Amino acid sequence: SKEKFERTKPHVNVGTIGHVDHGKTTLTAAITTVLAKTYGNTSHVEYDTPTRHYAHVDCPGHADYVKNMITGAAQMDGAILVVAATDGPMPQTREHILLGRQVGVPYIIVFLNKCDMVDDEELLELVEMEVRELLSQYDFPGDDTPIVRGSALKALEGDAEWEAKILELAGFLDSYIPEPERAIDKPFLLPIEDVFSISGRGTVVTGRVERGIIKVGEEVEIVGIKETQKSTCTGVEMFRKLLDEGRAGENVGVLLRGIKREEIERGQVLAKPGTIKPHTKFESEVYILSKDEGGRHTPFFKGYRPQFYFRTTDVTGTIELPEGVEMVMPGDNIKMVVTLIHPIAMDDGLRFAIREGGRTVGAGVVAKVLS
Amino acid sequence: ARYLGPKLKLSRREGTDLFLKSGVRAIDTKCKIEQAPGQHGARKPRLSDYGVQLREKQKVRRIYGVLERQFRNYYKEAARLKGNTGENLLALLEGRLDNVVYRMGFGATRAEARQLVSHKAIMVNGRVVNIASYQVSPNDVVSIREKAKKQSRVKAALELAEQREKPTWLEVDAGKMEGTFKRKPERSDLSADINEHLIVELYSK
Amino acid sequence: IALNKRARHEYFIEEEFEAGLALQGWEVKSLRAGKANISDSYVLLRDGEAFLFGANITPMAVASTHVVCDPTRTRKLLLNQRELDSLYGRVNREGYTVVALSLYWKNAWCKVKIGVAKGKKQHDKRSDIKEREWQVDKARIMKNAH
RNA sequence: GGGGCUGAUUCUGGAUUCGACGGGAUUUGCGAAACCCAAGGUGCAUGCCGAGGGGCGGUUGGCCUCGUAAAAAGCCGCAAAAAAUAGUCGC
RNA sequence: CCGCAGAAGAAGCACCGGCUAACUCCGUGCCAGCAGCCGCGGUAAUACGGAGGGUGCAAGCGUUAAUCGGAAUUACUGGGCGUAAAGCGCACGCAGGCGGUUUGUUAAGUCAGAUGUGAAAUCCCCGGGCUCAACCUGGGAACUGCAUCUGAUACUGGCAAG
RNA sequence: AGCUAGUAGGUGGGGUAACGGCUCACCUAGGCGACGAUCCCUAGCUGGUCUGAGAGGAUGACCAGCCACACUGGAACUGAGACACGGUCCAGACUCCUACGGGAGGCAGCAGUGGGGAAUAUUGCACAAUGGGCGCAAGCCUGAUGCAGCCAUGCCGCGUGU
Ligand SMILES: C/C=C\C=C\[C@@H]1O[C@](O)([C@H](CC)C(=O)NC/C=C\C=C(/C)[C@@H](OC)[C@@H](C)[C@@H]2O[C@H](/C=C/C=C/C=C(\C)C(=O)c3c(O)cc[nH]c3=O)[C@H](O)[C@@H]2O)[C@H](O)[C@H](O)C1(C)C
Ligand SMILES: Nc1nc2c(ncn2[C@@H]2O[C@H](COP(=O)(O)OP(=O)(O)O)[C@@H](O)[C@H]2O)c(=O)[nH]1
Ligand SMILES: [Mg+2]
Ligand SMILES: [Mg+2]
Ligand SMILES: [Mg+2]
Ligand SMILES: [Mg+2]
Ligand SMILES: [Mg+2]
Ligand SMILES: [Mg+2]
Ligand SMILES: [Mg+2]
Ligand SMILES: [Mg+2]
Ligand SMILES: [Mg+2]
Repeated sequence: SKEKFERTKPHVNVGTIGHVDHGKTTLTAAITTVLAKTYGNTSHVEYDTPTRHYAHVDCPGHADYVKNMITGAAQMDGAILVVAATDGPMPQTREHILLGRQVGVPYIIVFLNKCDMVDDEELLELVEMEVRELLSQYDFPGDDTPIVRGSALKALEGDAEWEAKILELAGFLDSYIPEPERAIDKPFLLPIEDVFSISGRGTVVTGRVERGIIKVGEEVEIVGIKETQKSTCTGVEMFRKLLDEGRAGENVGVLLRGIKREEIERGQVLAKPGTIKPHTKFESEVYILSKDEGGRHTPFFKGYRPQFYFRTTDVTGTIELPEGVEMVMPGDNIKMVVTLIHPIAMDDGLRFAIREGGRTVGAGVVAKVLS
Repeated sequence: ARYLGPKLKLSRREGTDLFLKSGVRAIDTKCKIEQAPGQHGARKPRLSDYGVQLREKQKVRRIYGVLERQFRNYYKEAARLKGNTGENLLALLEGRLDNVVYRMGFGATRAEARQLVSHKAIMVNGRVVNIASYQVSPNDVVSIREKAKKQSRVKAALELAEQREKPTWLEVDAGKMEGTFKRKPERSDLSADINEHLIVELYSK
Repeated sequence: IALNKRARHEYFIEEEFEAGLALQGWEVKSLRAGKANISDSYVLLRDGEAFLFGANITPMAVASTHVVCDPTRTRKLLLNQRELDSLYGRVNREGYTVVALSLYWKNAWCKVKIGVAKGKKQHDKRSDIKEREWQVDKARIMKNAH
């Protein structure tokens, strides 16, 4: 809160969701150190590339942390698959790539650690070919993707070769990730993802601005679980730096006045007044396929109670279908009505995720609202 | 917050010569007006006490357009002053500017006079006012500004003014839309359709 | 024993049998412990062999903090075919009204110990009715006051 | 945001829950919907139309209708000279 | 303040059996339920839930929290003690309270006159300005109190005589 | 229901800007208390405010006067004026920093944050006016103050139309 941030080199979000205990934290720390040297839980570090300013999100690679990882990847603009070159693909890596494809991460860069732990020039190529084949078979891009090999912990050790290699890694990261599209057309909207309580400052809510801008001193409305209320913003900041306005697409922390830590939970949205209204039941078309798209095999019936993940959080919901469909067997391209317990401010065209038993069943697009 | 809504039902709730709408469209006892005959028409439960006093207060308030709190303030001022509390209260009610306009004729109805006073169709001593609660003093003059001259609003009101009788204290010329208010009325000139000491008893309760 | 003190002090029970009832998971798992509110269960004629009526669900803290579990939910009595039409006829022309009395357990089923009680007559209100008539007459006779 | 933990009864290694819910083996005491032919007579008959027609005003070649030659007629009704509720109960 | 299109951009709450201003229907059937009290609700609820319609206030309506009033229900103005609560079980007696009749003298209690004072602010009265009001402000009275100087001697009292 | 012996007084010294057991040495053994001494609980007081016709009862919201306080406690200095509200020293708790040699802190000021609660404010603008202190004076600053924001928290007025 002592640095006046300059809105140059537009913000781009990059997230590392690589394999567990394969060097994600070490890799991001090494990247930050080498960039700050040559240029002068979800860990949100930042670094200013000469091309663009990036915010690096090291997400937890644990399966049980998938719920917050969903927002971390939806938050994310470019994925970094961090994997060891001595073990190759893993079930955890496959789950992570499936989640990334289901959340819609366009650009992914593969990094191969433990390059020097292997005294050969064929095993590294074999594992690179294997991961490339995995990407090409799991609906991912192919030979037009920069694949990065090298050591993630020696990048911090005194060297020159690996420093140059990681600098080249950062270069094509910023090359392969062009200027992203921002949605500052509609009024301001920001889904909440974390809450902090600053002693002497107050409560601050973190998140990626979905749309619109936030000027210092603007009135906004909290809409979400069990509550729709009003508030005032004072002191827009980003990564402990002074800001003047907050564009859309970057993870920022907005300071709210008259906010209670227990009263405000994750799942709500800070919108412009009179824009969106929370609803508990709405009509949506489902896009489940027969068997090979996450959906189950046996022809289940009504009363299904899945979690409907949204931009922020999820909630257990019920589904009702119009007459003409005796069963709700997988293969549901039809429209139905979904009722949720916790009301969340929603708009037409919203894309949500249907999940159950730790696996995604199908997608859904909001068609109408029944309040 | 001036009262707004039905008026014939409001009048027939009590049943009196409170006052009527300025326009007339078959104003008579056609079939059911205030004492509805035929198969029903229970008009008065005949309440023992304090009920007639409440009805008198309500009819007084709805005639003059004043609210309960302001009416009670006027009653307190009248009790604080000398003379009789009821006549002092009636004097304040008539000194309210809207009733002055209505009795001068520029207001077709009392609600219309309040509307004009709010819309600045009235001026006092060569000064605009947009308060229907202003109290006029004796020996004063109240004029109508040039903008309100061209109102079919006022033309109809002045036409209807001369069908009634005229008061002891107002002298108005329509060649200039100006009226002199000389003295304050008394119970003798005021209509004897209500009792004042019952109202005095009620709020002294 | 859930003796239903109301049905004990008034219109002693005369006939009963043993049967369970149908219920969902919300209004269950507390009758196993014993907490319930079955005082003067108003069981009336239902087409489904006189579905259980009157008695509500226990106020134990099994609530989803919205309702207890079910402010009004269907409860079914159990009888193959012995008392639908006979119960209707008895209520119509005998004076015997079947009510639920206790909740005994086979250690698994919360049994509806419904008892066929006699309809007892109301207390003689022939004094309070006249008191009310005199009160309304007094309220009406206040006319001659001005 | 995550870890542990409670979601009955001796983690029930079985309840017809005697009665609730789609309906069912078994025999039938049943006829077309539990289960087919037309075994007594009965052709004016199995079996098909582009299609054309009332008492005041319209019509869904028809919910009326023909053995289909082009005719014997149903459904809406008060607007005119009609039976308009002879205009508003001059009904 | 002057112009601008159009009523065009702006009403809710409580109650409706007596206290208290307001009546009908439907359904449940000592059940669900309202309530300050009286008290309702056991098939026909103007009282419960809903609906219709009326009444009371109105950008404010109801519940709750605290003081006084009605409570003469701590009563000095302004209660009572035989049977509702209340005459000690009885007697003696100190401090204490009150005290028969007349005279003189003291001015203590008491009464009168005068002075200073009772901060300002606030209540009140006569006026004034904010579109009147709310609000502010000028003057006046009041703040019943307090102390001091001089008189009154009927009463209570100090002192002296009966 | 008894308290007190620096306690009651006197004789002299010291001390205080001045009286005085304020203190010292001696002597006298009193002083206070049933009109409540001593001790326990509670409490800022007053002008006033509310409720009352009145005497009365409740209370000290806004504002003004006075008192006391500045994390708890003790002590002193400067200064005319303090045992000092954004001076000093020290004992205790807490918090923070440290290079671990050692240092800083007291929002019951303006705001603001954590906790409590049935529940109550913006980390604004300005010396523009008055006042405050400093200075030949222009001029400095003032979270006093004035204005601005939110809240129907209370009073008043107007409007939703004729
Ligand atoms: C995943 C949960 C959270 C997502 C959040 C939301 O997802 C979304 O609502 C999203 C809507 C598109 C959503 O609902 N996703 C969540 C839910 C739905 C899932 C989406 C997308 C899919 O389509 C049906 C998606 C995989 C789809 O398959 C295509 C190809 C298939 C790939 C193979 C893998 C799959 C399945 C598979 O079963 C499979 C296999 O076949 C062989 C071997 N092994 C496998 O395991 C293509 O790759 C498309 O991408 C939006 O992206 C929102 O922006 C969001 C981020 C808020
Ligand atoms: N030998 C070797 N070890 C590596 C390399 N990259 C990462 N590691 C190891 O990965 C560990 C860091 O794991 P970490 O990032 O904290 O786990 P994660 O966050 O779940 O991915 C370190 O202890 C390294 O030893 C590499 O290139 N070579
Ligand atoms: Mg009194
Ligand atoms: Mg009293
Ligand atoms: Mg008495
Ligand atoms: Mg007695
Ligand atoms: Mg005796
Ligand atoms: Mg005794
Ligand atoms: Mg001395
Ligand atoms: Mg205290
Ligand atoms: Mg301070």
